[PDB]
Amino acid sequence: QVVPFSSSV
Amino acid sequence: QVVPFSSSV
Amino acid sequence: MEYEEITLERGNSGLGFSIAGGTDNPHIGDDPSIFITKIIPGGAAAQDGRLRVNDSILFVNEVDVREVTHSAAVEALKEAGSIVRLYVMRRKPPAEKVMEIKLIKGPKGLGFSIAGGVGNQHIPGDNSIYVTKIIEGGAAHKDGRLQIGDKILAVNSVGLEDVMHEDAVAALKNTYDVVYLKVAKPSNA
Repeated sequence: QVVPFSSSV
Repeated sequence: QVVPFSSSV
Repeated sequence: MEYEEITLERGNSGLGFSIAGGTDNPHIGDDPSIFITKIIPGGAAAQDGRLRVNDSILFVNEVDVREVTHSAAVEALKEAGSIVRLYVMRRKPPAEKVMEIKLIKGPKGLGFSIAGGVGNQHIPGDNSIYVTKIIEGGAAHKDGRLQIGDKILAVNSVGLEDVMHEDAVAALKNTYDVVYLKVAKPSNA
């Protein structure tokens, strides 16, 4: 949203 | 004859 | 809805896929379950390609990940190891498509029974105009080929769903001897 982003793992 | 049941056109 | 388990061994330093969501802050806004958005053509993920991004990992590394916050999902992948035997759920492909049909006017009308719009949406929750009956040897029957079950969202550029069953009915009959109607297939099948 604003602070949390997607997790590329 | 029945417009509220179905528009038979 | 499809479902199955799979093993995604760390091709090297990871699988290679982007996730988002969380039981707290859904990535869509109506799904506690987390899903993937895209895969990078490099890691073992794209190599394994044993699933889609928009799927829903029913389970991962024998961990409850069907409706847990992102932090928990990140923790699951954090402690996934390398060969992750996760169980995912990928729903079948949708079915939303917009057709373009030709319907010519006839002396007895267009030769078909349809009902949509406000006041008489026909369907219990769909302003769209759906068909219900067709005559034999009619104009639309032969030309339109719109068998009982089709739904038009607009005739060429008409708003068959922005007035009422009366305005949509008068607007459909007001068409020309040869008009193209815009039909649509039931989305998500």
